Amino acid sequence: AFQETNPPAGPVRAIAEYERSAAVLVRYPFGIPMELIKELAKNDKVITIVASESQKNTVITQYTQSGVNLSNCDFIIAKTDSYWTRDYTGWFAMYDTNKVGLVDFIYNRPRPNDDEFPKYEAQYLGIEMFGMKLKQTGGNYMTDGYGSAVQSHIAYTENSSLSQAQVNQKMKDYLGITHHDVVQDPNGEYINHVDCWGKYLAPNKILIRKVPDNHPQHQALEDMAAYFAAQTCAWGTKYEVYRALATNEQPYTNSLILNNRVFVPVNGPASVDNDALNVYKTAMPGYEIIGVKGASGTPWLGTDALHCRTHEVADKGYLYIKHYPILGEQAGPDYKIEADVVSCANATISPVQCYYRINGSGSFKAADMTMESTGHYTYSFTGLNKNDKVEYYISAADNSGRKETYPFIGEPDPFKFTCMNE
Ligand SMILES: NC(=O)CC[C@H](N)C(=O)O
Ligand SMILES: [Cl-]
Ligand code: NA
Repeated sequence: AFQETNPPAGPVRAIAEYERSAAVLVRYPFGIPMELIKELAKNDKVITIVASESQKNTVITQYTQSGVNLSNCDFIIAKTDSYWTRDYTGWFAMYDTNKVGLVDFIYNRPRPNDDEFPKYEAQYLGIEMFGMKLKQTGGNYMTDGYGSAVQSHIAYTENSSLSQAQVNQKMKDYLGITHHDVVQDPNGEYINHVDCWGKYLAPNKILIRKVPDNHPQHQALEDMAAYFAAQTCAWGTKYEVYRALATNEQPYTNSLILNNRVFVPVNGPASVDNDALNVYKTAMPGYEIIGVKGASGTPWLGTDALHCRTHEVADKGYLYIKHYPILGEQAGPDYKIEADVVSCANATISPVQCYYRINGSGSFKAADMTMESTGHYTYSFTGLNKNDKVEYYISAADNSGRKETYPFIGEPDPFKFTCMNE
């Protein structure tokens, strides 16, 4: 039976895919090209699931043949049914102020070895695991990191003995989801996973598939894009909605955000791939976008591509910056920013800075933020005149060697506001 547990001690907050990742999880026998594993292992830790010591040795030889950086490769020995690590591996959440935990669930497939796998993931990472008794799949889940999550309708229809209030309450208790947005899938295919048509790229940005006017799903996808563009996001502005045109069922929304890199599956034509990559680059300033060709033996599909066959792994020692930015026209008369910073590594934080620029003058300048109370840092912009333009971002570091900015990418994409008070 599924191992349901109590939920984590609160407050709880699900970690978004665009927050720091300490690794990426993949599985052998493989469903991804070796070129992707090589690109991943250049800068990130790759954890490969294998069934035995013998399969570990087989994978090390294949990685060596392909020129993969073995110093960034680790293994978990566990039986698995499939390579869809997106769908059956555990979900990450912060809880109890400064801890990172794993959330297990009932995988919505008759794949009992995949379903059992999250306990091995939590044991490898040395983190606690909580069992949320819902039939779920990670491909059908995404969070903004501020309490919202989007899922297709199967989150309710595959949990039909529970009311929507009961399903919503489990997402609140185990993942800190205060808005569980369960929508009718707009894609007209069997899988009903959000990652085949939608992807948060930041707390204020969402990518939505677009198809030609006469495609049968055209209006459902336009309605979905208009729904996000019409509502407020976690940063108080309306969502920025970006569109990836699939002229022929290319899975352009099925990308992986891993730290400052974005891996986008491409399967042509080349000009249409370039257009899709340039949407990601436009939406995500400062990120490095990589178009990834599929493996010939396990190609990318419209309903199953790169995001489906990977899962980011959160940092157990995450240096977490919580910030609601000051954006756009600001009435004033005060312009005060606040950021909460917590070290899940239990390391002393020093320094916490605001990097800023006024009216585009010179370079960004750092100012130390004031620690008002443990983990709560503030900064007031002084001497600002009407119509002054401010660019800023947050930086923090701790004694474990971690360094983080808010927004994630830092200086390439600062927050901006205009002073309106005289
Ligand atoms: N995430 C996926 O692409 C899963 C595909 C797989 N064939 C399934 O339906 O389970
Ligand atoms: Cl049921
Ligand atoms: Na499970």
